[PDB]
Amino acid sequence: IQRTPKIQVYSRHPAENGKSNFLNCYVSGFHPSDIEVDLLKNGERIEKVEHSDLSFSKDWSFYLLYYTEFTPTEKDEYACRVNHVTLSQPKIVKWDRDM
Amino acid sequence: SLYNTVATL
Amino acid sequence: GSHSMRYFFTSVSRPGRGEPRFIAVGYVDDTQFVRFDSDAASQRMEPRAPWIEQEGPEYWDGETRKVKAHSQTHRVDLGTLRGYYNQSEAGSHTVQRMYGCDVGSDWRFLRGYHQYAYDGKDYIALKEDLRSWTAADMAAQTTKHKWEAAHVAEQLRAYLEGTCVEWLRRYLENGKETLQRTDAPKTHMTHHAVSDHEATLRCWALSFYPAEITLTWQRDGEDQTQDTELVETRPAGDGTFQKWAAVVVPSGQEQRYTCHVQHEGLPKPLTLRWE
Repeated sequence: IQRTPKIQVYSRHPAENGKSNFLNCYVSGFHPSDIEVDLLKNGERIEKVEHSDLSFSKDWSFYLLYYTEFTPTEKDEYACRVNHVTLSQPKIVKWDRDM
Repeated sequence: SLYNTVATL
Repeated sequence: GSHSMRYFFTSVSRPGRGEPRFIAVGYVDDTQFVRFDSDAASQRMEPRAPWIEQEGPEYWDGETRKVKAHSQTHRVDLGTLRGYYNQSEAGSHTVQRMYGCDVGSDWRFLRGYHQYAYDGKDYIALKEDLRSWTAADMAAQTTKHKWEAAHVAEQLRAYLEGTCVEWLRRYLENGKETLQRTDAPKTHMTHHAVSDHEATLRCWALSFYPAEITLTWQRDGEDQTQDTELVETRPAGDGTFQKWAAVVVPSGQEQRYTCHVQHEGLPKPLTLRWE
């Protein structure tokens, strides 16, 4: 069976311009495990991105946390780009400080 | 600590 | 305060070339403490929590040897399952396995588990009594007949009720500074006007551990689910978790709404109300 990923983009700590933080993209509920996840900065892919080790929930669907150290500003825009077999085209979720 | 013997399907 | 130890294993076949991708992770409650990735350079079980580094060479050599044996079993399984389901050798498939034990509040064995999935669906699982098997279909039925004749349940029961519990207790003591500590959620509420007559109240629960938690909204003392939204609990990345629940309310009526937070780290549930 196949299952589409749920996506959440958020920072580890309250967003504060000029204050060092971590940008997270949490993908869960998907199957199979092969997935492509990129964090973007003003539309461009961030290279220094790491992710947690593959794990899964009670229902067998997978979850992964991709994260990168970043410093939010008023102008810079951040987002998570996700591509999976279940998706016709790469999905993009913009980071919202209040969520 | 992991289990010792793993039986195959 | 009950606790658990669990191991998760995922194997993905790669028909194009080579062996399956194998990834294993070990957890105590919601804390990962080990991992093995067939794609990594060490080819060894590796630590992922400070308190497991205390273990000596014999520990890591034994765990590494055993986890490699697990990958080979999964490699074999992927082939066996391909046949059972009469599938092409060209497509990629997935076998997952999860097993472990819980200790109750009395620190004694409470329950054990050992389940298996193929392509994301239950395949075969050890029942709660740890003596019988649940087979999802006829492929799993053949496996069940084979495991009954080889008395696989008896061997697992011994591990789950003994070894598993013994090591879980050992890990709990060694990492007690974090494993036996609850981190109460840090909570606050934000207010966002969505229109001249409506506003959104978002109730935040941050940096808590374990992950289990409940956030509920009430209006004039009674639960409200309509016009609300609660996101799935997510990892902060530093070992703790986050969650929030929001409700849209008529501007000026914010005071009628209260957010209720229940978490093991709280002597009593917290109640938040907007300024």
